Amino acid sequence: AMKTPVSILQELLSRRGITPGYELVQIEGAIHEPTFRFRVSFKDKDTFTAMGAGRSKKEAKHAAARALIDKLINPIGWLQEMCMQRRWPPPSYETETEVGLPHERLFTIACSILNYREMGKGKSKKIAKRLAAHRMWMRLQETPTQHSNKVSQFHKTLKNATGKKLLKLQKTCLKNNKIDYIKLLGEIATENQFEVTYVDIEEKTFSGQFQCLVQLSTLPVGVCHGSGPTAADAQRHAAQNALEYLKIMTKK
Amino acid sequence: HTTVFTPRDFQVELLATAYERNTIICLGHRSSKEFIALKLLQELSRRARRHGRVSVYLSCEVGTSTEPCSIYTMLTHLTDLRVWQEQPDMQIPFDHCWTDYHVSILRPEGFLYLLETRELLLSRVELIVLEDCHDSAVYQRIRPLFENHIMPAPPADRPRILGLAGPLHSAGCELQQLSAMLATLEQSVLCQIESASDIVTVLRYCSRPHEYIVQCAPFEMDELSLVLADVLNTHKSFLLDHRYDPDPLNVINSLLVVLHEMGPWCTQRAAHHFYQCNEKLKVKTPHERHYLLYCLVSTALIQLYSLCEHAFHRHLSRQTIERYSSPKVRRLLQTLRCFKTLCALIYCNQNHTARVLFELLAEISRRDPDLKFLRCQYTTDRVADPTTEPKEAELEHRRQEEVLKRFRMHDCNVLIGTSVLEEGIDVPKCNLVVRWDPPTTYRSYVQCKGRARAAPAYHVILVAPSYKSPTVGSVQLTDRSHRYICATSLASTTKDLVHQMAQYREIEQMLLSKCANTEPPEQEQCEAERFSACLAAYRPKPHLLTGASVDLGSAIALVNKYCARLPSDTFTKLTALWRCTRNERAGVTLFQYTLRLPINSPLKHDIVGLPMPTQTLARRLAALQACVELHRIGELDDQLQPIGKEGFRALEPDWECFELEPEDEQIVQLSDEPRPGTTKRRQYYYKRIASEFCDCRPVAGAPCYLYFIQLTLQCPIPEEQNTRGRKIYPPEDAQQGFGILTTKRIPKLSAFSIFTRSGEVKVSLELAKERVILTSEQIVCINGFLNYTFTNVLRLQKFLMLFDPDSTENCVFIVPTVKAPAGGKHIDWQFLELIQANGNTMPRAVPDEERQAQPFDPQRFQDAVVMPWYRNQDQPQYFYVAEICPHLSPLSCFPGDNYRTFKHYYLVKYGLTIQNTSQPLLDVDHTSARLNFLTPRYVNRKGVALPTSSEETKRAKRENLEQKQILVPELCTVHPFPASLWRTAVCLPCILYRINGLLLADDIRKQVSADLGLGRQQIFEWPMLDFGWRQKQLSIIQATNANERQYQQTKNLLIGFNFKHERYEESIAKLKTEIESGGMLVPHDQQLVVSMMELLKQLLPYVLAKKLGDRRELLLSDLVELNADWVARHEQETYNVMGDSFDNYNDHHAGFSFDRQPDLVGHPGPSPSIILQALTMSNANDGINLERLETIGDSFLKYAITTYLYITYENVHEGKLSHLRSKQVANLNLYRLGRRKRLGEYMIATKFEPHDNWLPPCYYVPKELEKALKLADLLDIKNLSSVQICEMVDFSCFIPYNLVSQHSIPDKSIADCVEALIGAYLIECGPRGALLFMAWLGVRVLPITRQLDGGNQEQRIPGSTKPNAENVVTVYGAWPTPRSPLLHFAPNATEELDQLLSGFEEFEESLGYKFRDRSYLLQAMTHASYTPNRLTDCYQRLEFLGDAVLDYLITRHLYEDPRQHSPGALTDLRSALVNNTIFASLAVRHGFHKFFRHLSPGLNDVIDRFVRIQQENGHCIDDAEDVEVPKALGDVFESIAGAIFLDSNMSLDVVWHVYSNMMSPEIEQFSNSVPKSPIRELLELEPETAKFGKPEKLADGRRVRVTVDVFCKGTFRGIGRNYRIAKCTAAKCALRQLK
RNA sequence: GAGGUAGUAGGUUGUAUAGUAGUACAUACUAUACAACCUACUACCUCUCU
Ligand SMILES: *O[C@H]1[C@@H](O)[C@H](n2ccc(=O)[nH]c2=O)O[C@@H]1COP(=O)(O)O
Ligand SMILES: [Mg+2]
Ligand SMILES: [Mg+2]
Ligand SMILES: [Mg+2]
Ligand SMILES: [Mg+2]
Ligand SMILES: [Mg+2]
Ligand SMILES: [Mg+2]
Ligand SMILES: [Mg+2]
Ligand SMILES: [Mg+2]
Ligand SMILES: [Mg+2]
Ligand SMILES: [Mg+2]
Ligand SMILES: [Mg+2]
Repeated sequence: AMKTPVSILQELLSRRGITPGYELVQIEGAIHEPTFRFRVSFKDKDTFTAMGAGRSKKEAKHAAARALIDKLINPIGWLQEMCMQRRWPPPSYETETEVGLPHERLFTIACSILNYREMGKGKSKKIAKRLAAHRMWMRLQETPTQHSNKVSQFHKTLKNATGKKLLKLQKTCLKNNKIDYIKLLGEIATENQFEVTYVDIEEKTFSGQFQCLVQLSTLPVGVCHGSGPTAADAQRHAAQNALEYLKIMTKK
Repeated sequence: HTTVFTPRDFQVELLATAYERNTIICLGHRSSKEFIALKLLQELSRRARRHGRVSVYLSCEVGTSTEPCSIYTMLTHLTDLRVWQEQPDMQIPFDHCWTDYHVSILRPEGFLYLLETRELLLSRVELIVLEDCHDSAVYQRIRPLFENHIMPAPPADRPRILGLAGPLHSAGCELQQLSAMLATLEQSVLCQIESASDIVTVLRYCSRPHEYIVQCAPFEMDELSLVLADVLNTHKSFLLDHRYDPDPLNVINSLLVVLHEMGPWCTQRAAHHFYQCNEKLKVKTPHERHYLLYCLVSTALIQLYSLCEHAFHRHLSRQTIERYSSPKVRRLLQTLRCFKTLCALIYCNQNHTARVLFELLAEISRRDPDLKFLRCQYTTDRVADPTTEPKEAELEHRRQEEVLKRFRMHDCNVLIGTSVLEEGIDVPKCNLVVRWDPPTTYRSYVQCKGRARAAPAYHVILVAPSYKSPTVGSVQLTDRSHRYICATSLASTTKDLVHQMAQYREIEQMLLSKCANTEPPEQEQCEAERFSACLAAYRPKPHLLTGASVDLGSAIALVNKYCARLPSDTFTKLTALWRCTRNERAGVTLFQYTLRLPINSPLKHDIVGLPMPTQTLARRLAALQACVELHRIGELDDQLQPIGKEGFRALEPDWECFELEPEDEQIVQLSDEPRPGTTKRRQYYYKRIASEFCDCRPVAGAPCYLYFIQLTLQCPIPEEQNTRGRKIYPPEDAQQGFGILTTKRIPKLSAFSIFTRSGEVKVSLELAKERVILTSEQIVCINGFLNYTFTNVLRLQKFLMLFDPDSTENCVFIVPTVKAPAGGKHIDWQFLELIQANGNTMPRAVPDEERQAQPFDPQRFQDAVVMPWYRNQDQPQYFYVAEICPHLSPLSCFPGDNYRTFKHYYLVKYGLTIQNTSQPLLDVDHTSARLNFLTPRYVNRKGVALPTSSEETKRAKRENLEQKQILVPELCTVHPFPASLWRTAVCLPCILYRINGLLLADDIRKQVSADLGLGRQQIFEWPMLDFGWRQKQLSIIQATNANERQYQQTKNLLIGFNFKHERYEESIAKLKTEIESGGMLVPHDQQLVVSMMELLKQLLPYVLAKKLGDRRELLLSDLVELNADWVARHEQETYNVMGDSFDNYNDHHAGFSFDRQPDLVGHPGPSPSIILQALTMSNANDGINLERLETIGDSFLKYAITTYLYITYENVHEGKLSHLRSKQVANLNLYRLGRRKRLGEYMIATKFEPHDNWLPPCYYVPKELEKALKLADLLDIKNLSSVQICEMVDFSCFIPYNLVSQHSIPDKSIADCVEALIGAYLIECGPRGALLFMAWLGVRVLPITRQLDGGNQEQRIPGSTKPNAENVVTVYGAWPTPRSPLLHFAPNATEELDQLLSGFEEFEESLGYKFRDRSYLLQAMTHASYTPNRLTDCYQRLEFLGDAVLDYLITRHLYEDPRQHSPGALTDLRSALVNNTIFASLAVRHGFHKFFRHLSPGLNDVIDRFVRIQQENGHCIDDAEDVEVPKALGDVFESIAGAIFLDSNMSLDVVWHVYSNMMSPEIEQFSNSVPKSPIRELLELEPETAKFGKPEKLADGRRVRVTVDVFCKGTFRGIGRNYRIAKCTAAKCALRQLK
């Protein structure tokens, strides 16, 4: 059935001849889809006539010839609209292949986008482009505060270092100054796997007294403060301040 | 705006007071100071331009820098004034004496130099704008100016000494000597302060909130705050003098104030912010010592937060705020609990107090469900720049804009702001206003307090212990602090701040003391409502007592209901300009008013009031008089409202109603079907055939008419398409032609041309000099012949189609005509006998004997038709004869391979043994099977020739015989038609179809020539039917220089306020006792909380019982009668103007001409070619269609409707004339007019396919099969009856109309035909002919002068219908010459019109057209808010006309181009050429900004930025801030065209001659290239990537951001005033960046 | 001659995004992307003609 139904009518009537009378009898000049209605005749003086209808003239003649032989026996933009809604570029389609016979070359149009690729095969390029675009269509329609948490993290980090010394600091009264705070801070820094670094400043203030800033690796890193008439009194004061700092961080 | 009128914008208020007298404008912002400065220079320059006087702007920022100051741009660009700002050591080049520069900006010592040299005279100067004088240095510099130039000149010679000093409240120094400094300043410069600005016009006119300066308590230091201050003061000592070896103080010092003022809980939540701001900013330390400082601060705040959390989270949220915070937040919580709609506006000092207050009220509003309605949003200030760190700046801008958009509409009420919320940001009117801080000065206090204007208004100021150092020392932790660690003066400051508060009330008393206008207090309006509300209300409809009235109070509420509902843009505040007045009558002070509704409004007179005893009863009564005259003049309807938009009813009789035909009317009313006037609904119309071609069959004996169908070949077909290479036969040389027999004389028709296999051939019809007397038996002869020609030859007969010789439709004869051998043409009777001799003769298959016998005849196959009789017997295909082939033979070489020679081929194919072997061959071809020869086969519609055949295929088909058609002669039968008669017979159907179409078009011409005298009746021949064929950096300067007057001003108005110049204690003591006694000072334990004749005599003291009578109230007409009697009996009523001289005089004292008109008398009307083209739809697939013609018809229709709507309805503003036009020009209306006037049955909508689109002559379709779905039965039954007799004898198979007799046509296409015929009548018979045709449809756009008939009128004045039952005609007169809009409500209106239009001669020398009625020019220039124009109206009525005039002018220019633009090209060389941007740029380029009068600030700033950015550009056409466009200047560009149109006695040569010189280089530039437009251009270049988001509102309150996005290409942004401007600039910047 | 493709070029109708002049949301002339369907020409093919 590679030949036209109009040519099928011509071949099945070439046994005697007969020029057929093809007239379009009727037309729906419709609002969105005008349709055509051809009417096929056969001789005008003795003793056949059929209807045919379709959207195009060629398909109308096809339906008319098919009816006479049996008696003898608008999308496309909508998928682009949806890819606009899903915020995509306009699709690009390319031609893949044909058949070496130029009267029966089934064109294949290759529609590739940034997401998927599909093929469209047809006897003409318009039906191939529809088939590729529709395959795109249902393929795309098948698949259309915290710093306080850091502070509490540091709190459970220092609670994880559960040495006796910190709860000893928490429980008893710490008015006593006779304890040597240097070994205390060394043991506490070893307890939470941290380290203490003293920076006694060679620069002096306006009272002539000595001072120091002492650094411990917190999360994020921190320092404490101290001063005294001597540098030894300065590091003792900063040591005591850091010890009571660790005591009150563990105090909860 | 009920009881107080609407206040003006404060800039024109200072402008009015400064025009009245000398002043010192005490206004803060520099830009509006520049606005008022520019304005008074302009108006008192208009006053100065009489004898020649200058007006200086002596200034202190001049004479040092070579650059020009900010007033140079203002007064050089946006005015017509020429300035000479003195350069640093100006040498005065050449003889350039200063009497020619209108403004003459100097320096003060320079002005002393000009005064002592007697070059600038101190008397011949009309204004002295000394710059800022709220500082010491400037006042000392200006001290020798006025200690030396007061005494010699009198105060008559002293000009206005306008001085743009700073804001009077935050200026100078001190508080006690403030009034003394102001009095000495006013006496120094010979002035009087008129400080009535936005600082004042928020507490005077608007709602006045009663403030409450509430005391909380002394914040007693509990042990928690004691330990917190102990550790913070421990850390203060180190960071005071910190150390470093080879920013932290501010966050360790200004956190303690949160502890002092708010408490420990807010200390935790405000060390939150500092902890984030330092932890984020400690990791970027380039040193190591500052890293340790920031670590110490951060871990101190960590310990602080931990201790505060352990305080009130482990030991135990309204109770926590109650117990563990300052009592100041308890006072705030009680204040917000006192409000059970609220728009609260809490303020602060810094930018971290706002955040902690936000978290305070968020947790209060959420944890405590009592105050559930508090939605909390905070907004801080901005300090950064786009120079560095754009990430933080953008994430702060996109948060601040969301916060202010949330507060903007209604979503979140409270807004805990900072100093950015005072100037700038536009916010809704508020309910509560809290100042958490005591105010810094009066600037913050009033710019914060002047925000709650609804009057349930409360403005609370929280007062507290003051600001001092709360530290102890440098010591370490105390014993109490360590115990807590191990275990766990209102009177002085409030006296000082109530002294500051009494000082603030004294400040506002001073400001109100310096005001010009004075207002009665609220006690007077209260006793007005109580006492005298017993007047007879003006009821328009008094019978139904729930309707309409104007009482005392409704009057003052209604005059500001009406004036605010007027046409006005964003820049204009339209208002009623009231005026108070006092006098003395009968010992009682009586008060007038005078009112002035806007000049935009049609109440163009002043409502001179009646003297009442108070001011506010006079106010209510003068508004009552205004509402009475308003309703009498027609502005008010039956419910005393202004008449709306759609409420305009046209008084002309042809207008209104517009009731439809019921087929159209029910589908308009129900609208379930597609609407009329649209292409979406189709309707099927009968294909009306010509009246000359129906019932014109000739009868035996009566003389009929013989029309030769003449053809003449013009352009033979070029041989590039001659692929078969056949000879070209002209049909002129053929002897056998064709004719038409018809009894009615065919009118003259245009000689159309067709395009056949021989090329272009021109078709005419001609009449014989003798007539045809038809004989008896020829009737059946031509009846047989016509059936033969149109049935067996051209195969045109369908089966629903049969020969009916006595028919109603398509009933003319066609005869075969022959040229006489001696010359001339006549009917071929012998050929008719030959044709009738053989009927439907099947071409017989002959035996061998005769072709054996006779030889070939060369003469028999000259012009032969040679069908093969050995196949296709019933309906053979007919072949031509192109050539004879003697060089071939039946034994010659076969083209193919499968057969031998032609004798062998015919022997073995059929059996036809060719007995004649010496016979030639016949080079033949088919005959035409597509009968439509109307289109050229080798041309496009655009003239582009189509590709002809390749030379290889041409020579293959012509030379190689595998192609081609070669046929033996003795095996073919000659048709009785020759080849020449066959080509004419094939070209007949298109000839008859075009003759029919021309006859319908001539029928329309005759119909309108009979209905209205538009054309000749019966007729020379027509014109033939055819088918037609460095800098960018400078731009940054012009984007920042304007903001220069912004930038410095902001800092200049928030910190300095400094520099003094060189009884009060009693007043402060009185105010302090009033504040402490009157409940304003809230103590810290007190929570926040007559008979008719007597009334008549006290109300009308200036007889009374005669006017009262026995009825109850008194009449307003009686009231004016008592006034008239009293002024008649008592001479004069000399009035004292209580606190306007601003306006006065009412309350005071032939290269394509476009209008070319042919003589319509004795005129043939349009040709039927152009009427056919107007009828020809674009679906015809013909070379003519209506589409290019509807674009000029539509533009002329819109033009003429607009001009008529201007002329008839002369008081109404054009916002309803637009509604009348939109009623009249809409395609529903033009549809129903067309279908009324039977046009749908006259059009072509289908491609002419003669086998399926044509009913041949003397044939008759039954018109029954198309609804139903023997031959003699079909004959006599289609004669008698249709349905009953027939019924006794791939979707919608019962489809509509057969194509032979009806066609489907959509509705908008008949509107298009109406407009196309307006275009055809326009082009042929002038604009007046199109006007009369527009009347003929039913849109009567002309006036009627019904005059008695001229006694068989004969001359026939065109545009005058056929007479009715009596002899009277309805002659349509021309358009009326309009009413000049010179409102003669002033006694010298021509002199005041010339006075207010001084200096426009530069404009008229620019344009070339000198106006004759210059009031048109002023009306075209006058903005809606140019309030001193008591002479004309605003321009909107003239813009409404000018844009339609320019629309038609552009369309008829682009229609006249030889380039022959499409509907699209001629549309888009208009759409991208009549635009607000191009109109504004041609306005700016030709100086329309320089001559546009307005009194609006925002429009002046927009005009500033645009004119500067254009004057940089040579006047050529992070969020991308592109320049806002002055739409007012585009409207001026249109309104000058409208004004020239009306001023020119309504012509279009003058408008186009003026506007060509402007728009012409855009005409050739945009005509050469392709213009487009930026939103459309970006949606065209990237067709469907581009999506536009919903617009967002910026934090500024008057900015819109659009955010264009191109997908996978970039996301872009632009900001602007409207949404159109912001969309345009964002798409424009994406257009420029995407390249 | 019928038919099947491919190229270009005139269109009509529909849908979607919109542009310009309006008016203060209808009104007019429209564009582009995309589609059907129509018509003029060209190049090559299967059949017929020859
Ligand atoms: O078969 C068509 C065509 O080949 C033939 N024809 C023959 C010779 C010539 O010079 N030109 C030409 O077109 O005529 C047949 C019908 O042609 P239309 O397309 O109907 O004009
Ligand atoms: Mg053909
Ligand atoms: Mg129109
Ligand atoms: Mg139209
Ligand atoms: Mg062919
Ligand atoms: Mg194309
Ligand atoms: Mg095209
Ligand atoms: Mg074409
Ligand atoms: Mg618009
Ligand atoms: Mg339209
Ligand atoms: Mg369109
Ligand atoms: Mg398109």
